[PDB]
Amino acid sequence: AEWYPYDIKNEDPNVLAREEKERLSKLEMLKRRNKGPPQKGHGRRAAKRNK
Amino acid sequence: STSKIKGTRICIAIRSFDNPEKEAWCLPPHSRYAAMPDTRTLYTVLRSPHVDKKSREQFEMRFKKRFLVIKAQSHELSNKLFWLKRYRILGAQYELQFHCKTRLDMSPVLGSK
Amino acid sequence: EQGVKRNSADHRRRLLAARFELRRKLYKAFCKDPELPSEMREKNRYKLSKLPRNSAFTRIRNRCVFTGRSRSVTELFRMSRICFRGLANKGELVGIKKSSW
Amino acid sequence: VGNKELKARIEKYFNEGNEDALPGIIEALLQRRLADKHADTDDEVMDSLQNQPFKDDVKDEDFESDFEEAHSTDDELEDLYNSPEYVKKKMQNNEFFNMDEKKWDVIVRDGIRHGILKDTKECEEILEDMLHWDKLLPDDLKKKVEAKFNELGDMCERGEIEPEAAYELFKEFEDEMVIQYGDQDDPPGKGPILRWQSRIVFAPGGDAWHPKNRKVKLSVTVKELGLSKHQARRLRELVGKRYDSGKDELTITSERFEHREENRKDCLR
Amino acid sequence: MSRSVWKDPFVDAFLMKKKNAALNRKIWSRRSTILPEYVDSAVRIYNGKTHVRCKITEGKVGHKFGEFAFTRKVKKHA
Amino acid sequence: ARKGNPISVRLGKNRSSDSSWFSDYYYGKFVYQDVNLRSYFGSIRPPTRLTFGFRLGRCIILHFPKRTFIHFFLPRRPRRLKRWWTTFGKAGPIGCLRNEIRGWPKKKQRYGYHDRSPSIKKNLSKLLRISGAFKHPKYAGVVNDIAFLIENDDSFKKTKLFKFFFPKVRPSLNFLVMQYFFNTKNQMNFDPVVVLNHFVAPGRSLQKRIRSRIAFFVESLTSEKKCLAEAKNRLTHFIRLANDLRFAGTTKTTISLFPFFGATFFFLRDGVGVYNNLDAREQLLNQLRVKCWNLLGKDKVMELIEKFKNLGGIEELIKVIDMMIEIILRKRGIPYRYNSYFYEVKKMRSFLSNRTNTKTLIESVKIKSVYQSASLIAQDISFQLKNKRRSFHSIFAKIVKEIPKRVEGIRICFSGRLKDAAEKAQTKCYKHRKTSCNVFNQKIDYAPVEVSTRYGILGVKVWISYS
Amino acid sequence: DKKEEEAEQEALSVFVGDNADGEKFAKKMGDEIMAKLAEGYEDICERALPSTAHDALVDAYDTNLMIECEPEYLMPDFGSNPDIDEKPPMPLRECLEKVKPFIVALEGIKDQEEWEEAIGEAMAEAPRMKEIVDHYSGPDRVTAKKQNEELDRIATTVPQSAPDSVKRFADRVALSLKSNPGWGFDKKYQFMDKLVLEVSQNYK
RNA sequence: UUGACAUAUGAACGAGAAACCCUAUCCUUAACGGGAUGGUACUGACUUUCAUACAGGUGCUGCAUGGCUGUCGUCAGCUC
Ligand SMILES: [Mg+2]
Ligand SMILES: [Mg+2]
Ligand SMILES: [Mg+2]
Ligand SMILES: [Mg+2]
Ligand SMILES: [Mg+2]
Ligand SMILES: [Mg+2]
Repeated sequence: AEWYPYDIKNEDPNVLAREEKERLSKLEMLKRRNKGPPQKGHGRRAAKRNK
Repeated sequence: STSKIKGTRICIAIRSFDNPEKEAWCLPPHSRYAAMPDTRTLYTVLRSPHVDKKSREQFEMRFKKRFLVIKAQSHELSNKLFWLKRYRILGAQYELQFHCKTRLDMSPVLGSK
Repeated sequence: EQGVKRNSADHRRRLLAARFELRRKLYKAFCKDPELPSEMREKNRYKLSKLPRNSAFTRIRNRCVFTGRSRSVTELFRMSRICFRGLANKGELVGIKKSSW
Repeated sequence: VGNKELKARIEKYFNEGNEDALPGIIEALLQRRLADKHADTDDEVMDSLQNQPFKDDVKDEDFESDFEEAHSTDDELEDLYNSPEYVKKKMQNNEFFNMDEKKWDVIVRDGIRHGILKDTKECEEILEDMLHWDKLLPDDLKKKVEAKFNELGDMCERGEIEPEAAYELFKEFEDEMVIQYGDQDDPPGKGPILRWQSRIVFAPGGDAWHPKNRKVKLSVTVKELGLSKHQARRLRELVGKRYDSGKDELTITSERFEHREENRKDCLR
Repeated sequence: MSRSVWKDPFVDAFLMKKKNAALNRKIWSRRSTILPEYVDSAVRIYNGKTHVRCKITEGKVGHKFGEFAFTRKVKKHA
Repeated sequence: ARKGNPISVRLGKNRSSDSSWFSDYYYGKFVYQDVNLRSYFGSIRPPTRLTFGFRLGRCIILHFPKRTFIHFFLPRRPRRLKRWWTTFGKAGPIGCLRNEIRGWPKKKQRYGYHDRSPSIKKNLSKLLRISGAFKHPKYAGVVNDIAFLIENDDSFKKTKLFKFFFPKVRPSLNFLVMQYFFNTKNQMNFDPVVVLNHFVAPGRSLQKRIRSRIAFFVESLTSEKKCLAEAKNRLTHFIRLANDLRFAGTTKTTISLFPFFGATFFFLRDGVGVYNNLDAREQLLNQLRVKCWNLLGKDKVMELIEKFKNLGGIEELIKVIDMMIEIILRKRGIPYRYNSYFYEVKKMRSFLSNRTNTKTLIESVKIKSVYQSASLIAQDISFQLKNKRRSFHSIFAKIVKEIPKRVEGIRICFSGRLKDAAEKAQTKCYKHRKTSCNVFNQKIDYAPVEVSTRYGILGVKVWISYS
Repeated sequence: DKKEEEAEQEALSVFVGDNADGEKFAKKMGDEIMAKLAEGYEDICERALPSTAHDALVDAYDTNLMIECEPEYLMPDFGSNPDIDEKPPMPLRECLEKVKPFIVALEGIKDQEEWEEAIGEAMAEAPRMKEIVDHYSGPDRVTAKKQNEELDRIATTVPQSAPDSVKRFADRVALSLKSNPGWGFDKKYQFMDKLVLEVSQNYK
């Protein structure tokens, strides 16, 4: 059970905040051009099913 | 005399990836100095992440070991042990053997002879 | 728990195998004595068969802790051969040197 | 002042920047200590202030300027290609990098020579008397002091002697007379010699357990046990191959216990 | 002793409590052994896709359940 | 059979590894920790627009029993040249307003990091504060003698004791209590007489020897209780009391004997570092005095004069001023003139020592140029390419313009979508002076780096040769 | 250069307040109690005000107690035989009065009252040394003899109605767990407890 | 079906409840799971549940790429 070890970067909130900022920036770049994830329960094939 | 030290003594075994003669200033003082034969472990891995089976790169992990003998007396054993617990040998893991003598109390087994 | 997504199922299996080790050993030891009564041997065989199959050590697969690769994982380094070669050519792996005998 | 009113005072003190709510704080807490009803609360306030973390956010500009002001630039490197040699050479120049017993007694005796330290000859003398006194005492003096102490304890138990200081004076006179009359490699003791073996592994990194730690071996010569031929043959049958006939040596190794001292006990048992 | 095989034949745990009551329905357990007490019962053995019907007789005792439900279709070349 | 990393062919000779340790039972833990720590330390404080950033050229890690040493190497910020009393909001919300035989053994781990553990430094600070404060008047004459020997005698300067102790509970019973608990917790036969050999450094008065032997013989044979007739002799059995206080007299020495608290100073010698804040500490100490005396005595003193007229326990006001000093020191946050770099280094050292169960030490060396390692040049090129300011040719020309003279050559390769007009990627190479990688006795350094762009990944490879 | 000194002086003045109240308070209260409160304040500032030298001394003491109090680095008295009988140790007090003449000769101690004060303060400072050694060494050790006696006791609890083969199985399981260093003692007694619990399910 | 896993935001319960865990036990599932019964310990800048930004993809493009590799080729060439 000790095979997969802890990663020491989780002790620093600055690195985690930087990674989360990168993820949120990529998410907003997707959302500005309307290529982000659809609403859960309202997928494209599900929207054509309700059409 | 060049004969073997067979009595009360501290033996030190030092294992490292590098030669301890490169930094011999950090070695503890000793009466005898001996070396074990080198031992290697061969690793052969594929160079490419995909199919290039005949292309290999070979690595090794070479083990080095030295043996140190410190002649001591029975009273100067804990005093030597205190400073031996705090040494810093450069890039190594050291190993303390203790050879000490006591005397056997035969009073609970003298009746059975 | 550990971070790599393709190592999650194996990590869960390793934790489950650590949880159920004592019961597995007890039931296997009960099933191993032939002088025991047959009813006790059958009930311990039943409890050995009711242990979760993900808690067995044979389901555990050694994966790379960096990438999650399931193949060519050296056990001493816990990394795949590609990670091993990449770290070894940079001098990052202690004691690892190019062999040219 | 209750805790709810004190919360407002503490809150108005923290995030305003002016030294205005402190008279209210000292007034409320002095009143709370005088009434001494919230005596269980001040301890957890002290714990909350001391142990709970605060907003320790260091900005990058302060980080860089505060790093730059404290470190002088190195002038002998010119590259980082031989940096581990630089660190190892810095460790070389430290004369007390590794301390042994000889350097320690050298600096101890030189501190003695400057009056800062005392010689320990009196201490090792009193330790020698505290450890081995029955070998440094003549045998007749042992029973003489025992008989005198028996006489003093016989006369003390009567009660009419008032022997709270007379017995001490009599013992002091007897000890003065005894001092006037008296003052004018292999192991110690006796028996067959045991030969122990022990190992300590000094692994780096704060995890000190190693599989080689617990094993203890004990050796003895069978001829030193005084056994007969039949007893020696029964011992050889019981032992088997742990006995070596060429060295006449019986070796008992114990590793089945978790700790070194348990294996040392198990060898002798 | 009288036993010629020291190890018992394997049976899954759901067949060890209700016994023949579990053998009038669909069975996914191809690794179990057909016991002598299972005779005169009808089982439907999963082959990967469908539950293949099998009738337990005297000659099926000591075999695995998966020996009577084939997993690959016997195939022909044009 | 393609071109390999230049580091690998000259790793045993002409270049050393950045780490220095050995283990066999713990190889996997340390080989994971090297990569994981070097990956963590390279992501610390990236360069913003206004900041030069934390740049690591080398990290040197050395592992010892219970101790690990980290040595950082940073380039200085290139810049062309010509408050704490009022801080708020840096302390927040204040809540809290309103099986004896079958014990568990010590847990062990082999491959990774330890779990979260509460610290011990508060108890150590308490034991070193309320005990062994060395303001007791026994030590004053000896430290005066030490100062006189320092400022007057040349023999107290070429000696090992001065060099060791000055690098340019009384402590005997504390050791006895510590060894008692440490030997009885592990069920070890604790003989306190044998412990006294640690107090002895051996490398007329025979009458006292004889009386001490007699007293030891008297106390040895006795202690056979359940008899009142001999208990009357036990009442006058204070003949060992005369042996107890026999060796007493005037003392003029501070014990720096007894090699256990000399080991504390030995560990202190390599752990002080290059930074201290005592000059700010004394200033804050003498200003918090006049802050405290101006705070009490503002016509609210009727509670304090009620306290002093209560009883002789006036000194429980010290707990009130404890809470006060804690409140003002919590309002500020971070010490007065404490170095922010060393505060962050201490914050890193705390969790590194808690996770590794060691005593880690981080020491920093500031170096002149960013051209002293291939890693620093690659990192600088990647940060110049992260925000678009210039082209590859201008980057190489700026690099070649300020090459120090140690560099006998350099080579930089760029890979990816180098031109925004075209879709096909290409590789552009720039070489300066000598970059022969097939000569093994040369000092060739190499480092790759990747650049995250809008159109994918750009890659920089840097070769540099030192003389 | 006027602005930085002006700002620092203004911040220092708004920090310390007006000095008249301090001089007014120092005269009302008295000089010797002022001295005691000053001693109390400087006793606070070695704890409340953090120092780099104090933290360095704390780290050095931490390293010394790490290396010294590690149970894997135990060596016994090198001239002594192992304690087979496993005698209980005598209390700390008695150990300290056992070594009284040596400590008096080594430490000074002019009279009996100095020794009594030293023993009293060492006794008051012993409870937190206990917690320090608990943090460093670990919980306990528990010798092999008591572990084996516990393992044998647990077996003897095999329910009385159970056949002789079950009792033989439990005794042999205790015997083979008796000589296994690769098992923790917690795992050993948990194994024996679960064996007895499984046996007791069918032999009430 | 906000998911096995992460972060953020907003509500709801909870000043010691619940989730969580176990030397756990029993029943029911082909199995994961599901349902009961005990015990220990924790929770207020904190736990859980819900909601939505989402999380997730060994899906496609090596003819968008980084990194790594094969080959011409240990051939004596290729350049400034
Ligand atoms: Mg080998
Ligand atoms: Mg992936
Ligand atoms: Mg497998
Ligand atoms: Mg898929
Ligand atoms: Mg291609
Ligand atoms: Mg190809």
